[PDB]
Formats: sequence, structure tokens, C-alpha cells
Amino acid sequence: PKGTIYLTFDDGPINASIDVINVLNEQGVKGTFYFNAWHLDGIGDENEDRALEALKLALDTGHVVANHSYAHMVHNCVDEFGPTSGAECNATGDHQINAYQDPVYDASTFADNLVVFERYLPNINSYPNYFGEELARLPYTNGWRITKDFKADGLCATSDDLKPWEPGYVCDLDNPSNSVKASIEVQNILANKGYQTHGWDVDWSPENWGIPMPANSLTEAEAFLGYVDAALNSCAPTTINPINSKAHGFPCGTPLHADKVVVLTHEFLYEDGKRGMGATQNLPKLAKFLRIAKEAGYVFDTIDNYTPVWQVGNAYAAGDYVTHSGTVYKAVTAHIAQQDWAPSSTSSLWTNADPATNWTLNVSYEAGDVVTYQGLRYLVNVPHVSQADWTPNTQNTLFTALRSHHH
Ligand SMILES: CC(=O)N[C@H]1[C@H](O[C@H]2[C@H](O)[C@@H](N)[C@H](O)O[C@@H]2CO)O[C@H](CO)[C@@H](O)[C@@H]1O
Ligand code: NA
Ligand SMILES: [Zn+2]
Repeated sequence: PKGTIYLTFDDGPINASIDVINVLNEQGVKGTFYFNAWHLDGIGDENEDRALEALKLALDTGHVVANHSYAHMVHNCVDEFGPTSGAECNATGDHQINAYQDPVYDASTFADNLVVFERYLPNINSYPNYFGEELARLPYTNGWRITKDFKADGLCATSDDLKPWEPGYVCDLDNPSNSVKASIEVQNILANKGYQTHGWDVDWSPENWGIPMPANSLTEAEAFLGYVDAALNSCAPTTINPINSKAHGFPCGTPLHADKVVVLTHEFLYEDGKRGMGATQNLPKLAKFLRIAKEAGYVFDTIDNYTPVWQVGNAYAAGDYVTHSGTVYKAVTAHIAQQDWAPSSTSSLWTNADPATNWTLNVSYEAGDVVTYQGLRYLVNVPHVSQADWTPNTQNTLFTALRSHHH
């Protein structure tokens, strides 16, 4: 194969998710679904009476369910969040304005999302393809938290004033909006809870979200495969338009991203309704795209395999990344994996390479890294691999507390 496509769908579960899933299942393709549980509660202002049926269908036919927050940060679009807020915000179109405010509360709505999933589907954690606690994507934001050395933030994704498609909109990369700054902190909070977050390379979408009837203006399947081709190994998260879709700081050429294209789309574009004739026009586009992409040599996979799962018998070069029991590790030395030598907090073959910033065991720390431990921040003074006896509060040579006189 020439590469791997990760088809990802945002903002379900809604009635239209069932039609999208039915298209995928007809060709055996598995997608990753970034869900918002407010649709299960019936307050997300979509056709969503079949939301629970859509959630069950995704899980029952092998698609990966991931965490997109409870209500897509719409509490930040209105004065008081309630059952009608999704409709109120749809009437203004103001979703991107002040979309992130208090990052601790905003991050907490990812945790709320899981509480609601597990209420509506009590056996959801018996599904191996339920990744709600481990994989996330931030509303509006092409931001990434993959490894300790693979992060990116959408520095123009959300605004304090104008929508990014309005003519007077200005983004200053050196002084981002307060909403952007808050979304960066949200990324960091999730990473410390063990999430990875994934953005996207290409977006099957209207040119910009100010276009009326945005389901009517979707790229044809053949032209869209051309966009996927152009994104392969070209650092598309940094070059994508419009400016609010860019992932600034994305590490071009990073090995984990080689030969991969993450595709974003939204199931609500595949419905005949308020956004246009999306079912009539775009479900055939999606079906055709699956066929022509496979014919061109792409394979489809889900985001849980984007960072490959550690496997007995695999061959790892020094520096290769895996996940093991949901934690990211980096190989210390080239080796062939054996069943009794899995990655761990004490393994000599691996170090923990989670994108988290709390102090953690068995991390390869570099001078200048900042860790949090027992509620205090410390600078790493000298590179080392952390271990249980070298906690920051006990090692003045390795760490300097940001409140110490040694700083
Ligand atoms: C116009 C429209 O359909 N808006 C919906 C909104 O879409 C947002 C996407 O989720 C983001 N990925 C993108 O960056 O910005 C668009 C536009 O705001 O999503 C919300 C939540 O599902 C929905 O309520 C809006 O109708
Ligand atoms: Na994790
Ligand atoms: Zn979304």
C-alpha cells in the first residue's frame, strides 16, 4: 500500500451517522467517530432520535468511538447552558467565538461526555473499540497531543471577536486569542489524563463554514482523493486552508506521521435537510471515495492504530513508538519484542513518551522540560530517565522548582 487513510467523523451520534456507517460497512471500512453525548440527551439540535441506535451500531460493527466533549463547547456560546443552547447557538452561528474560556471547566466536559455514554450504554466498556477514555479531538481545533515530542496547536482555530471566515478576521501567531490560549490548556489537561488528541490532514467540508447550505458544496470523490494524495508526506496540517484549520508547530517529517493521512468530515453533511441535499449528493461521494482510494493503493485504519499497538514478535528500531495498555512508549534499543518484556514504568527497553506534562516514571527528560508534581512546577536541569527515587522534590540536581531561589 502507498499509505494509510484514517477516516474520522466528528459531531455524532446523530441519525445521519447510521447512513454513513451503513456506507462504510458495505465495504468493510472502519472509521473513527469523535462523538458528543449531548445528542443522546436530545439537546444538540440535530435529527438525533436515533442517536443511541447510531452509537450501538458504530460499536457493534467495529468502528472506534472517541471523545469529542459532551456538548462541543456550546456552553461557551451562550449565557447559560441548557437544553435549548444548541438551537440558540445555531441561530447565531457563533460557535467559534469565545469557544474556550475556563479551560479546567472546558476540559471537564470531556469527562462528562464519558459519564453520559456509560449511562446510555452501560456495557460500553466491554467493547474493545471503545476508546472514549484514551482518544480525543478538541472542538474547532486542529491540535495534536501524540508523544512527548509530537504536539501541535491550532493557533487561529477559535476567536475572541470575529468568525475566521469573516473579512475583518485577523490572527496573530505571536499573540493568539484568549480562546486559543484556553484550548491549548485544555489539550494539556487531557494529555495529563492519558489522552492522545489527533487533528487532521484534510477536511471533506465546505471551503469555509460561513457558506450557506454547506452540504451542497462538497468536493467530488475523485477530486478529494487528489487532496489525500497531495497530503501524503507533505505536512498538510501546517499547509491546510483556511487559517483556522492549521495545526501550528506540527513537526513536519515526524516518523509517526509518515505515509498517513487523517481525513476529517462530519456526518451531518450526509443528510438531506437544513444544510442541503447531503444524503442525496454526498453518501454516493463517500461510497465512491472508499472504492477509488483502495484501488489507488490506500488502506483504511482507525486512530487507535495510528500509534501502533505493541505486539509480541514485532521488530522495533531504537526510537520507534508504540502504545501499550494505552500508554505511549519509545524504544530505547533495537530489539524483537518478547511476551515477558512488555513496556512498563521499569522496562529497560522502553521509555514512557506520553504527551503529558505531569512528572512520570521512566520518561527520558531533557533539560528545559517542565514537570508538575504534587501541585508544584519544576524545570529539568539535566537530561535523565526518571525513576521512583528521583522525584522532583528530592533531587535538586535534576530539577529546580519554579519557586526555588535556585531558579
Ligand atoms: C454551520 C454548522 O453546521 N455548524 C455546526 C458546527 O460545525 C463546526 C465544526 O464542528 C468544526 N469542526 C468546524 O471547525 O467549525 C464548524 C462551524 O462552527 O458544529 C456544531 C457542533 O456539532 C453544530 O452545532 C453547528 O451547527
Ligand atoms: Na493514553
Ligand atoms: Zn466537532
